[PDB]
Amino acid sequence: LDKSNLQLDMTKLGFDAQPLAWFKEAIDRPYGMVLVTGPTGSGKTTTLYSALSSLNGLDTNICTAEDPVEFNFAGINQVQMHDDIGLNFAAALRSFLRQDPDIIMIGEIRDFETAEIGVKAALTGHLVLSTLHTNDAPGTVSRLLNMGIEPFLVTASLNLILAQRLARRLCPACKKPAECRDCNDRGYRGRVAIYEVMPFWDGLKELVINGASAAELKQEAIRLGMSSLRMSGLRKATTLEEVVGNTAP
Amino acid sequence: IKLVPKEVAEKHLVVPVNRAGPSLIVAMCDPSNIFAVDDLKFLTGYNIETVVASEVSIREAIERYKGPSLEDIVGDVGDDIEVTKEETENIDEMAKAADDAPVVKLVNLILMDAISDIHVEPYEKDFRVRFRIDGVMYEVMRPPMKLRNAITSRLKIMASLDISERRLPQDGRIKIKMGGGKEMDFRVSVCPTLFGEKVVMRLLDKSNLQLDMTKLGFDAQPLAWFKEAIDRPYGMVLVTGPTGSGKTTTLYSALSSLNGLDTNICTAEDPVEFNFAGINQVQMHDDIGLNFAAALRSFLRQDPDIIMIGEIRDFETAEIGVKAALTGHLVLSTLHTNDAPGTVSRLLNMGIEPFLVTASLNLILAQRLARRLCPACKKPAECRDCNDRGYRGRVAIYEVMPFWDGLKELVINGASAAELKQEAIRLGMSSLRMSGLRKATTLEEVVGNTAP
Amino acid sequence: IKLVPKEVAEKHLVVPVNRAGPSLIVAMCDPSNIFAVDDLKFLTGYNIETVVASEVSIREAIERYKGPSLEDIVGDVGDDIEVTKEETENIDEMAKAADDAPVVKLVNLILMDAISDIHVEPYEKDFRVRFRIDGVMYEVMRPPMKLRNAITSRLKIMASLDISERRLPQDGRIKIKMGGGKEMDFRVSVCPTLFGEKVVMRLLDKSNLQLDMTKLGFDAQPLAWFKEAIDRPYGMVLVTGPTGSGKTTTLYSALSSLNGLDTNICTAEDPVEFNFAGINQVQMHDDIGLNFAAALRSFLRQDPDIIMIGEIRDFETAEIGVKAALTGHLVLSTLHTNDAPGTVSRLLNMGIEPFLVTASLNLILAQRLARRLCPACKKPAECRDCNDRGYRGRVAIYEVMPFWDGLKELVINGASAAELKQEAIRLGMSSLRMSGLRKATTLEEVVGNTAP
Amino acid sequence: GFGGVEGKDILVFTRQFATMIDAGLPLVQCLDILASQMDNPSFKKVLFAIKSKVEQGSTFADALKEHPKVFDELYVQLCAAGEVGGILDAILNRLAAYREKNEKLKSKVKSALVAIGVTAVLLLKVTPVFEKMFADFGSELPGPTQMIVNFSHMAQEYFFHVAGSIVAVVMSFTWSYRQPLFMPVFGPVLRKVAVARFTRTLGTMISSGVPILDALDVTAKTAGNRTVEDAIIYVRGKIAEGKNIAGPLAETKVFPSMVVQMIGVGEATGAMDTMLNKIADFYDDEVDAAAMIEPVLMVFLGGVVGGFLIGMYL
Repeated sequence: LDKSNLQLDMTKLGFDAQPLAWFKEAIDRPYGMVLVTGPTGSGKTTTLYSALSSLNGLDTNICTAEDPVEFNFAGINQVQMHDDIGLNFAAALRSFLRQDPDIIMIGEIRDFETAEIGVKAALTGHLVLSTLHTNDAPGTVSRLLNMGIEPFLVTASLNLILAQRLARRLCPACKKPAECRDCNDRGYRGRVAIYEVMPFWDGLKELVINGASAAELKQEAIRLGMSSLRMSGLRKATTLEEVVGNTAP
Repeated sequence: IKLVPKEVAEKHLVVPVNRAGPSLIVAMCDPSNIFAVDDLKFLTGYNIETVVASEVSIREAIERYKGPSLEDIVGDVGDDIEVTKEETENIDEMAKAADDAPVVKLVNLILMDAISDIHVEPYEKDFRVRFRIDGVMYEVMRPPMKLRNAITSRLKIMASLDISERRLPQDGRIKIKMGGGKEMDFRVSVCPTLFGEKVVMRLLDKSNLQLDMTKLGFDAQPLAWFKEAIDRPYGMVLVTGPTGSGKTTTLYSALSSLNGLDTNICTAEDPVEFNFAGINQVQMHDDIGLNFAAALRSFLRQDPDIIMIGEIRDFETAEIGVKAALTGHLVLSTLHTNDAPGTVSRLLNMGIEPFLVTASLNLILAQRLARRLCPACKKPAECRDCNDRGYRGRVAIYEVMPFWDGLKELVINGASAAELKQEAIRLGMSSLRMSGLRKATTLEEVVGNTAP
Repeated sequence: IKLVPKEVAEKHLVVPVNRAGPSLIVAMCDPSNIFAVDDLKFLTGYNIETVVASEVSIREAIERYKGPSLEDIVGDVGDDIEVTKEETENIDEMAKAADDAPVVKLVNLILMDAISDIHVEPYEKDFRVRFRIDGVMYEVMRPPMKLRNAITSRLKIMASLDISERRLPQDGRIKIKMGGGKEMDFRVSVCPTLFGEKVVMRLLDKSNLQLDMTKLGFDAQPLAWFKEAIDRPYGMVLVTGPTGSGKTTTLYSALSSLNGLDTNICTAEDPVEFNFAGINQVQMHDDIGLNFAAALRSFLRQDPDIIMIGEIRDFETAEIGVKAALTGHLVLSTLHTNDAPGTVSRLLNMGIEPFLVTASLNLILAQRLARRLCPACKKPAECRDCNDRGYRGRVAIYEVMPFWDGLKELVINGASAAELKQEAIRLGMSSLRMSGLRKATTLEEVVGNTAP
Repeated sequence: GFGGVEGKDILVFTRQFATMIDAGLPLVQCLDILASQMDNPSFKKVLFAIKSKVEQGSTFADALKEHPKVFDELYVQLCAAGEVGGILDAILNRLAAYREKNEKLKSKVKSALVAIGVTAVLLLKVTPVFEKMFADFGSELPGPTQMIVNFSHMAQEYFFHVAGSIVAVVMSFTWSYRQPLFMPVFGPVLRKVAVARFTRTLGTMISSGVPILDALDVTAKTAGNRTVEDAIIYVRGKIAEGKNIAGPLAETKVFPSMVVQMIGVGEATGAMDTMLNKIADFYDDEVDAAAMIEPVLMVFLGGVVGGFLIGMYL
């Protein structure tokens, strides 16, 4: 792995551009829900843990359900929950959403009876985050819909979906965010309305903006809120403890 | 516990209280006294972790090291909840006469141990809370593993359940004797919670906003009278809005504001949110393994004049709801959406048709959050559902009131008195008119005065 | 029970009868007598709760005296419902001779504890009711948690079911020995009902309503003649309606009103509700471990001219039923639903097609409860099932009669005499016409006079 | 004044703690489970109190110190030695084996200084005392001498009887000491004891809330009989592959048709916890009934006595 959890200091590793990480920082503060999708070992869990770890979560109750520990967070208001003998993931999520989590982290959705609880949590208006094994959009959506959540509930209440990769050029080992803003559902449709903000070009190892506009990420309750997002957009030390320590501030 | 001589503890009013992670926890009344601290550092040879405590509480702990309690515990006739608190207390006083031969009235602690959000996450972690005005704040209350475990069983038991390593998570409800409830999640040991045992409590202290909220400029008095009317003749209504816009508050306001003393009302929620100052009312809450539909389905079965569904989220219940509307109950509920394709789309996608919803749904309010830099404003952006159309686009909607944000005003937009006529006779329609123009902040009092 | 001297009770004709929620319940004949009340307050030192009682009943209780009951309880030969009430009572009298050696005839309470809407919402909440003239009113009857729980099991058991924390809700029916019925919803503990255990009872009271109920304005005489006809040539009919609109009553009315003396009729119910003044009739009741289908399946087997299914709730029986319709029996039943997608949806979801039901179902009545403040109205809101369509939307329905609630009137809506023609011929069709316009409240007598 | 608990009842509870703790459950959750699975109140009641001290942060050794009349100084010190050295799991296994040997040894003197020591002196010399006392009824018995012989010769002639007494002793000692080519055919397989322990351990971890597969992985490391360990590794391997628990068991002779048929119900019912708890109690009681360890005592008891008396008479 080797762990002790990768931080946003990983714009060192060229994985996610600082600009996008600011956009996610924003996003996670107003509770936009996000799933990290990627083929096996593209960096899903690392990236997830990076995004939660990088935020100041000291003022919000966060709240995690994993099959085993993987998530390290330098934050105080946090409940860590682990599957035990004879418990489904749904038992722990179901009973947890029950308290008052501002943020819910599900290690990875693999029984979709929990998936369902998760997207339900998104529709009450929690900030939910999780991981999913898949390589593109029919991969996930297919994967998500096959234990009975609809894309209106997931895609309608899921905000952002990152796609992670492993790129190899002979001996470099590269993990990049290949790409996704879920706008919503369509009445009479093909459904999942997706606006791709950032793509990754492997030929030049660059992250391009592909038709995203500032008018898209507007989704703010208002002017002052939206302004805060903008400042974090352009206005917004490697160790996790210290990094959390300095996002905290 | 260990200190240097008992005399030194008493003189300096400090007391060690544990040893954890190679450090001695020292409760200290005067943590600015570097002489005393350096004396303790040198005499113990241990690295210190300082905890501030009230002087008399430290002194009390020094002398005790909870005795008078160690004996009053072995008094089964005390813990027994079957006994009224008024008498139980008496036993504790008289029993306490054993030591010194008085009655102490009101032992704070002896009582504190016998008789809106609390987050208790792990061992030796300061509790956090959600304050009615301050929100998320840290607290001066921490429990180490032993105290955590004890709280945890305490809360578990008072809620009526038995948490253990065999059944480590627990989602119950405490019934405060004041009929007041609270949702309690709870975990023992570390098997599901590595950070140790833990508990959370979402207190039902609400103080539900009232129609006194034409103060807050949200809904104009005129519209509230029209809704007052509407709710009396059983026009069904759904409150739609983006998240954080007002839906539940507004709903609860409309039911709370009406005199519901003469009608059987009847509510199904995933968790409590609804407070009503009314007697004929059955409140039903989703429990383990029940769908919303189970409770509505079996509830509509009795005779509710009014049905309140917290928020429609499994539309198998939605379906029961609009069925209830077509019988002719007064149904009300909430829905997450921002305009008309939002809802209708949202409603139609688990199989109710707009003839059944739109035909039997009467009014749909749309709520918003407007802000202008730092004002935080919640307004009813706008909707009268007339019916269906044969060969159509369906949902026939007549917009009564819109909200202009530029001037923060509610305009009437082509509504006429001939629209809201829908009455069974002339006398009924006249009553509506009077309430239209003819028809104290607390909910209890407001309900009290709509009652009249 | 306790008072001051027995003499004082007799002189002032008052009697304490319990102590609950720190107050002494005092039954008192003259509650306007402040001298007597203040004497009791001073002599007992207890806060009083006054209950008015008839003077002689108080005197009788004083001389007679929850204890005599505490012993008569341990008498299994009393609770046993298998024993006729006439004899059971005798045992209670003779057994009561134990104390004072007489027979007391008519112990009101000893009997009260051994042998149109009641709303019992929670713990320590005054019961509400719907009075035949006064409508929703509060009542002087409250039960705290213990009494609630006890009522709750009582009603549950008499209805034949076992409510518990494992099965907290219960939707059964009480059979009053006077053959009369009542729908009982009931909840134990607080798991579904946070406000405590609770029960509701929508009283039937029966001996079965007749066609004399064009008194109650429910169905017009014309339509009842059309149904009279219809039932004679074996047109199958289902009575649909939301909960308590009158489905079962109306059904029982239509069968009861006809002369069924010359036809073998034949009924399958989960419990008795159907009373019929007719001789050729087989009444069949679900027993332990039998599905409705077992009894219908084996019953259709003999030769019923008419089949009555109390209410279709396992649609494996529904299927047998519509099969019975297609062989050409006259089948009739009840279904919980409020309009056409309600039923058809409801019918199709255990695998009968609308060709089989709608094609072989003739008429579907829809029943309602209309309320205008305090009138309680049950009306037939409306349906002739013509058949199926090849390449379609299917269910071809011609609505004969609608009910306008605004004027409380039944209108004919495009029905013609050419519709109801469906007769094997001229003479048959003529007979239908005569019954149409050509064709005493008690059921026995009414059946008696339709017989003729 | 307070008494301890029965040898049986210490046994059951020390076994089931050793089992849960070696499973990696938290000590407090181990404590909760055995309390909640107990049949006697006094055990469930104590174990709630021991657990209440452990949740205040005390060691198990210091929590058991609240019941010094039940857990003696030697027991606590074994616990505390395990806690100080990081070996609480292996000292609880040792203590469970100890408690099992103690209960078995108790039943098995008594059946047909504590009670065992006092009863074992008392049985070992009862007969040889009888004997010396019939041979002290006067002079000129069968086989004696007259008292006027020289002492050494008198004592040497009786050597017969001194010998018949020692043999009587050796016998009752043997009964008290004992009593408390197809190569694979010769290995000790699973017994009744080993099935009872297995069933109790599994009944225990299931009632606590562990899944079947987590309980089997713990149990397959804590099974004492090697052939059973090999059996249980095969049962766990079969179940982890998706075979049904009753079908992995049915391959192995040690599980009767009733056991398998009962487990096979428990699979379809989500009641395996308790199916196993009732199976285990049935087995534990069958074990403690299993009676020839007391009849063969008495055979050698009176048979030797009678052999002495016959010996000199002749």
